[PDB]
Amino acid sequence: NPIPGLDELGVGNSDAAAPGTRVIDAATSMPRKVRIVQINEIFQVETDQFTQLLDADIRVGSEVEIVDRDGHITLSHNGKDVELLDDLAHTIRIEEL
Repeated sequence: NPIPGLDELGVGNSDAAAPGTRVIDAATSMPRKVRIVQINEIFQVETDQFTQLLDADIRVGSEVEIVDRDGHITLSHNGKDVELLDDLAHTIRIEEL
């Protein structure tokens, strides 16, 4: 790309570019601290053992955090951790606490 680039972008800030990060994009090498803000699911049919997470009386993992595990992804809540699945981990909209 020899030509230069445009510059009509406004508001950049650092990270946080949209209300939603899925309980997986927030998980980093270290167990930071995030939270889910929407566990909606317009999937024509997607549940599996995950139904347990929804039946755990929690939803949107409330305020907690995750810990990517090389392909796997676990969730850590204030006094409670769970092991979801990277498959559905990319559905609910979550963010940082």
